[PDB]
Amino acid sequence: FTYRGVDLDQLLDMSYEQLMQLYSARQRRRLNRGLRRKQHSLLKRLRKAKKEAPPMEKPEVVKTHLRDMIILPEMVGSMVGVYNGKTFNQVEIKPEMIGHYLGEFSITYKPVKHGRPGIG
Amino acid sequence: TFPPASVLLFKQKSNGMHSLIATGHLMSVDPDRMVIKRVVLSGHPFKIFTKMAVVRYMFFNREDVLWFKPVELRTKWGRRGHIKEPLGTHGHMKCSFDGKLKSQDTVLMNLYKRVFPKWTYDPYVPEPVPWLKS
Amino acid sequence: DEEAEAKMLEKYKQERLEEMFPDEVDTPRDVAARIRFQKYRGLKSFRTS
Amino acid sequence: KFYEQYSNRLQEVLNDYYKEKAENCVKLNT
Amino acid sequence: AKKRKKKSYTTPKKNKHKRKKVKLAVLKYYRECPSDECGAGVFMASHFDRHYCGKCCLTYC
RNA sequence: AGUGGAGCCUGCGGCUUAAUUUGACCCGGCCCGGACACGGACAGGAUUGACAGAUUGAUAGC
Ligand SMILES: [Zn+2]
Repeated sequence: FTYRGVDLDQLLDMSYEQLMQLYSARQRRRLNRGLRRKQHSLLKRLRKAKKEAPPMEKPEVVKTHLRDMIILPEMVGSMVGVYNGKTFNQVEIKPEMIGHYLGEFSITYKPVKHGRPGIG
Repeated sequence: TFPPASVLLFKQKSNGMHSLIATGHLMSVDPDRMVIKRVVLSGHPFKIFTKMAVVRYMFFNREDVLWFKPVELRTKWGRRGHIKEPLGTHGHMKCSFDGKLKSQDTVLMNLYKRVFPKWTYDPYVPEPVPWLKS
Repeated sequence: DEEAEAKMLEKYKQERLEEMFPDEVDTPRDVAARIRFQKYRGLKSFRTS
Repeated sequence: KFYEQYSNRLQEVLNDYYKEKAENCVKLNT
Repeated sequence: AKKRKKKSYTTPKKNKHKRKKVKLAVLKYYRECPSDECGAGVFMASHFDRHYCGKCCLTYC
């Protein structure tokens, strides 16, 4: 696995001011604006859940309402459930979801399967 | 029994007193006479627009409304309408009516099933005590 | 002894309730109405349906 | 009684307010 | 007019939280607050590390 | 000059939906909701207010 030609271990060692040379434009604008209190709260919650877990076992899920959250490369391996307005969806953070928001992993609408039309 | 025949209905009161509760006569014998028990379910129309309302407290699931969709709803003040859609996950429903409903009003529908008598016939009947007022 | 009188006053209350409101049943919140009223149906007209 | 009727601490609260107002987004912690 | 049935539907609201009652807490007083107004009368409550005020909320170490 | 044909956009029906608000809606969660009478508790505190830390989706001294 590699992301812009960078291996994940270097990404784990990749400094915060120099990840602003590596993401897309929207992600870099967000991290230059900085994360608010709730996103760091989720970060600390995920770090606690990953740290306080058996090594052979997947970590315990963390439920959240945060969909504005951008996936940092620290989170790979954490097991996160995210609300879509009605139901939590349980998702594993993969290596290939560094450049993605959480909210696009829980779809907030159901696909349209058209029924027979009424009187129009 | 072939009519004409008198009919008396008594109740076992207490300590052997048969209290006469009812009287009449025997009409024609048939098990073809349908007896229909009615249940009337009532709900409160709490969002009233013109000729359409949103009603609650009458069902409590989403598919409860879908099961009893084909039944016509009526109204305590004489209106007549029907269910369109359930909106909430709970039993909230959209109902279209003939005229505009009052906020004071009540929606209700009737459900029907044929009820049959219980086989509980026994020819033995206790001898009464002599009767007296209570 | 008093349980018979309790059912007596209950029957009094049920009789007074089924003349103010002739056949009204509060739908149960715990049992689904399609199951508790499973054998029931709606007639368009009690005369002609 | 009815008809006859008619600093350092503020600076500490100020700096606590400024700390919390900077703490809604810190942008630095890793 | 036409009257409504008034459904019952009992829902138990009895289990509501009440804060714990400390009985005769005047035993443990006998730090004094050197404040502008609440001096010489008010006792100055103890944590595990630091004592906090119950009237003016001053900050110490 | 066009529109009606075409791609896109918007409106109204219709269709899906938990909701697709309407000529504000949906999914969860904390809080409390009268007087008066009766029965308890209260000065051997009724109850308010409260800095820090832990909570659940929320910096909930509710
Ligand atoms: Zn204080």
